[PDB]
Amino acid sequence: GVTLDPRGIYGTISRRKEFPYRIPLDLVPKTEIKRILSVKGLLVGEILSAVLSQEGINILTHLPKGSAEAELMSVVPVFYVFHYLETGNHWNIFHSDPLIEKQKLKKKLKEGMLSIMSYRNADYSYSVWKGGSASTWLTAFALRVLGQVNKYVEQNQNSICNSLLWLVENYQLDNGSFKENSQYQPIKLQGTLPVEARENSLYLTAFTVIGIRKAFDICPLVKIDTALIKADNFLLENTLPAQSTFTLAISAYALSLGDKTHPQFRSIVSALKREALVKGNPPIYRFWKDNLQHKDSSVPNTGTARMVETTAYALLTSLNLKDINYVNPVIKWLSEEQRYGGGFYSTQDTINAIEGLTEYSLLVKQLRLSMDIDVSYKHKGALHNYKMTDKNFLGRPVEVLLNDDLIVSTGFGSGLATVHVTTVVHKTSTSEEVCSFYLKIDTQDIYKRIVACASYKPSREESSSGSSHAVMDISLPTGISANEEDLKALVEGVDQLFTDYQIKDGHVILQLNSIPSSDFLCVRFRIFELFEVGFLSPAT
Amino acid sequence: KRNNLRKALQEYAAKFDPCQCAPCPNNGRPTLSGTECLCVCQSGTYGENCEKQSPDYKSNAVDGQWGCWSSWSTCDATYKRSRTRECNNPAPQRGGKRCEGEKRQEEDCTFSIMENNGQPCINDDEEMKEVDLPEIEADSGCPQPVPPENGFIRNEKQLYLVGEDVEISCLTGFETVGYQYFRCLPDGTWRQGDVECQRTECIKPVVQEVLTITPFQRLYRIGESIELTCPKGFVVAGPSRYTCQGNSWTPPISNSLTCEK
Repeated sequence: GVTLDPRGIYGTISRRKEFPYRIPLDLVPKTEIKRILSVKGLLVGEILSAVLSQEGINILTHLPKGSAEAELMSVVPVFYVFHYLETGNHWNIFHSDPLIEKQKLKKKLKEGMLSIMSYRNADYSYSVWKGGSASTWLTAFALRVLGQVNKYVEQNQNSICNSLLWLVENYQLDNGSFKENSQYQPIKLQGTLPVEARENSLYLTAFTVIGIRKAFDICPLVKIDTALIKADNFLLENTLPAQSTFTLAISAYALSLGDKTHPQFRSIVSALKREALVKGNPPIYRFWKDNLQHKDSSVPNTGTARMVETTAYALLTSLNLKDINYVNPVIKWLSEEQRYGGGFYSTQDTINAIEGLTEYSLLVKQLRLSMDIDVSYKHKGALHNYKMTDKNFLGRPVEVLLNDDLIVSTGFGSGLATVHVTTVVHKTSTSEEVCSFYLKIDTQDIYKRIVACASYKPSREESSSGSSHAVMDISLPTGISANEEDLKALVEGVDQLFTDYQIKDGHVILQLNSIPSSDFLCVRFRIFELFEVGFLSPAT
Repeated sequence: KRNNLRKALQEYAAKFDPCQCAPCPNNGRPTLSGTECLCVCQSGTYGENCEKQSPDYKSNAVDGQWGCWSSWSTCDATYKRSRTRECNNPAPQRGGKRCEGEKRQEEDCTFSIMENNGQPCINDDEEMKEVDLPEIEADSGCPQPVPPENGFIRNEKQLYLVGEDVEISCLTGFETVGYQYFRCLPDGTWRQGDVECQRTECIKPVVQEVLTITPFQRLYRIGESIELTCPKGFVVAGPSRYTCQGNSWTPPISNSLTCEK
């Protein structure tokens, strides 16, 4: 069986699957072969209505641009508020014509691209001023953003690749793997906190991997693949950031875009679980903190930034593992004043909050059940067709009849319904590897007496050492009873073979230490009948 | 309620900060009930709002006090708003003295981002509950089974219902033989069986601070190979090339090719 997936979930996509037809050797000769297929509509569960407001226009329409590129703080979150509205159908909520707002966005966003590009150095780095000393951190923020917007408006690949190759050539260390030029200062509402006391290499290696991963889809050349594999691996091998969840979370989030099924990544998120903050008996709200230094600030601070960035990265880690059940109590935490401001107009935080709702609302539409599913044979024709919706979620079994390979498929659509196929078969004792101890029995009048005869069979490479310990069952028709006091000879006799016996469910059970393969071991017992039934089933 | 109560104090001050009072006579501090100002008087000054003096107090004339803030000057080109006040209740004229406390404020230009939709209930002790005990669980169902060797649960819940299902599969080196879901039976069991992880890939082993190895790939397929390598001019320990074996290679990891570079 499989999930179907018309849209991409679980690091892959699953719009088609094919199940073979097999012919085992063990089979009972004149058998019929039977199969059943059924499909379960895996609904989203609840959806939490987490959104940017109409005030999302104020997040586009940035706070005053200026020197030290407060113009940069004015460009960058446009490249996210676009992406939210685009994945949200949200312009309708503005109550203009949505097309006029979409055209306005595409234009203002292109003006944004020229505006950010104006801070590019001739080395394809960037700086705090056009004449400033270069920064890899800001080169990596630009690469994170360019990685976003080429999903929407294209810019030439060389303009990306040279900015990548500045960073990837000149600052890719070993035993620790991305490095920085010591810019004049961290910008007081951009950048973020480093690893504070020391040891900023984790925040660099993560934030730089995060930029490079976003861009890498639009500069796929061999060098950059060669770089990210080690920029991840040195991040992974360093990543035990217990001194800060903010460092554990940016390192987790970076690695969430990586191999989502690498054990160290899984282990990092398993620590991120152990770091979580919750409320309620089941998780009603969920978030994260690291530095327990606290005040209940009505105006936010870098202490809030520790939370909102560590959480937005945990949220984005979880939302790259595609599970709304895990993500929900976080999305409940956002949007209402836990520690205020939606990123507080720190660009770094506010970006990571908008990115949160974006990947959440994308996953919401990816998960909903609106899917049509088809099943056919491979050489033979169609078997059935199914339509799966907010009502018709249960896809009843249909017989599978025609002895051929079975193909299930879907188009585009949405959701994650799962299709299960069961096969039923009946198999022989003698013509299969299930039997090591080959059986015979005879009933004779000399009330009556019964003699079983049987022998062991070693593997081709093995001597006649005999069978292991075994549990043996002599079934009898109901109301027939064995001579137990004669049976005691199998227990009392000096030539012992059986340890013990019992009667259970009307069957006679006895337990045997070993069995010869040199010859058939034969055993005899006697029976009396209080005949109980008109029809008797065959005894085993 | 605490957050909201700080926030109300800010608004309350913006409305009722006695800076808005007309200049106090004889250097009293202005104070405002909400609806009237009265001046708090200095030793040697009296009347309802300090209008008159003892004969000694007339000698002071120091006169150093604020009028209100201007409204915020919008963002300073590093995204911080600000505001200032101007020492402009009755000025330090005949004598001379500074009004007390920093003349200016800077405050990050913070605004709202999301649809308001009320407020959540929050209490100080709670949030550090990384772990808490299993619930009374009256909707009996099943808790999460521990997935098999090298395994990973795809859909994660506290409590799966009767007839509800979970998907598994092996981690990045590996693939499931057999059916990769399980389902919670009415008795609370999962009937886990008829599934087995197989290796198809291997991963760059742990090595010393000198790279005694060349990292060709992210994942290595079984029957491919990895090479131990000196950076320059010596040989130390381990096989030069190795191929993977359903198990890992049996690679050198206590020490690697730590040559005299």
